[PDB]
Amino acid sequence: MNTVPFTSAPIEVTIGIDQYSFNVKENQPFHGIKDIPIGHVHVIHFQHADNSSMRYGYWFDCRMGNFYIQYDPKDGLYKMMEERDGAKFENIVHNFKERQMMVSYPKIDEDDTWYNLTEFVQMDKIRKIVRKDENQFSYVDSSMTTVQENELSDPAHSLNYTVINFKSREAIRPGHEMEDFLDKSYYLNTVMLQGIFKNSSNYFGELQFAFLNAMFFGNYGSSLQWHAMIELICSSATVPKHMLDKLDEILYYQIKTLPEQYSDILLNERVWNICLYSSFQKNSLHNTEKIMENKYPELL
Amino acid sequence: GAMNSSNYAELFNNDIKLFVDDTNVYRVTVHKTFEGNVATKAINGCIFTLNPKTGHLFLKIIHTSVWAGQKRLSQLAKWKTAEEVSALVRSLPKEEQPKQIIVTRKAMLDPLEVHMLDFPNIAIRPTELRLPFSAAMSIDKLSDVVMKATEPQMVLFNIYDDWLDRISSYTAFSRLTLLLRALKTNEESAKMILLSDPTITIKSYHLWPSFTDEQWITIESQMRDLILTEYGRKYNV
Repeated sequence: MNTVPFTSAPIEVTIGIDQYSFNVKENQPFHGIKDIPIGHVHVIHFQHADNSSMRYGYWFDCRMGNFYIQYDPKDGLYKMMEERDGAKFENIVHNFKERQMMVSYPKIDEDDTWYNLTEFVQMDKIRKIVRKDENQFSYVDSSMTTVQENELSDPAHSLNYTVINFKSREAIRPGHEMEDFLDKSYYLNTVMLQGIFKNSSNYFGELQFAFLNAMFFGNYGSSLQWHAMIELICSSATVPKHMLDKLDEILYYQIKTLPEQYSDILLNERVWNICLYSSFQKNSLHNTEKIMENKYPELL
Repeated sequence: GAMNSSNYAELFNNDIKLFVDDTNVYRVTVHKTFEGNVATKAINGCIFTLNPKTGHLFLKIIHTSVWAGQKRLSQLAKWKTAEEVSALVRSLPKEEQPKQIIVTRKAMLDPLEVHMLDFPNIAIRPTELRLPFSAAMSIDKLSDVVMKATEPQMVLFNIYDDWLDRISSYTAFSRLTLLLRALKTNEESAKMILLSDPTITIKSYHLWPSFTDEQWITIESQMRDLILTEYGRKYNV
């Protein structure tokens, strides 16, 4: 179990750790989050009591170093940092626990939800989508735009998701125009899986990171990427059985975990009605279809 | 964006553009089988590709053999149209390639776009206009060349004959769509009006009679009266 200490909490802010979140009052003595489960990626995020705009946060993994949070009054936000002094860091962490000023990551032991949302998410891949390689953790916020969004401004702050475009030379072999646009199997399996992503797990991992950024920051271009990656699978006639079955699990926990009030902006009606009812893989998403119908029959 | 009554006159500027009408690409008769089931028999079709500015018509004939052994033919008809339009553009010298292609039916956008991926600077546009180009097979010479064809074949025409010697493009296109609007609503009447006078002939290199200017005015009025009448009849106004 690992710890992410906070130097202080000088402004009123709602803090999230993964799917959990806590209200912290201006200069309440909050000094960190303990018992964070080793072995997965994590995200720690913020929404100031005063600006319900700009949700922001940090993807990290505690195996890659000792991280703490510190409010910056110049830049106006909670910043994630690395302590390189191992001894100086266990010292901080042990004193705040002794004083019991830290919350416990509140994991029910029956609950695989976080593991189910991050199964294929790996910190190394995240740091390629969010290039900033003097930190081992990654910043994301509400307003960051993706590489594909920018093509249609500032690249240092871009989300370098893999560009998927159904009407591009990449997607469409010449002479197979009609075939390849109606049956994207060759874009999916040769171009994206074997070509770019190399395996299904990196693809799933990007799909999943996209979702989480959409859900936790309302990053609209991540939402677009999650939908595009779902759609490319569902619109392919030939998909390894192991991907179809894993996809149905992946989507099930994403749909399950989504705040009920948010379905309207985070769920693209066309994509889901095509995937679940019109696509080649209509019949291969039995759990995702059951949960979508019982929870959001309106969208359908 | 889409083409409509507001930006109508853009059709007649000096930016090369073509209309693609796909309505007659896939044509069938519907009949009964010996066992009483229904079946279709395909007949020859045509893509109607038209430069509204100059009258040039790229009549690509679609031979029934194209369909042999194919499923989902009405869907395939759209991809074939897009394929042939793409091949046409590719065959034209650069300075003749269009800057815009306007498809009369929105279902053509995705097939055409996909087939034009090599021509990113050619804009594919829909239209809100209700153009009568399905009546192109009501022009006898066009229906004749399509129905006799024994192979794929492109036949080139000027759909305005020699009108542009005496009128503008804008007015030529208005005449053409009025004629074809009338052929569509009541072909028998429309064709009666055009040939009632045996002394007015069609040149061998033309599609329409050689009306004088004054005779065209009477024709146009007779076509307008035909179209209005048919409307009251349709709706009982």
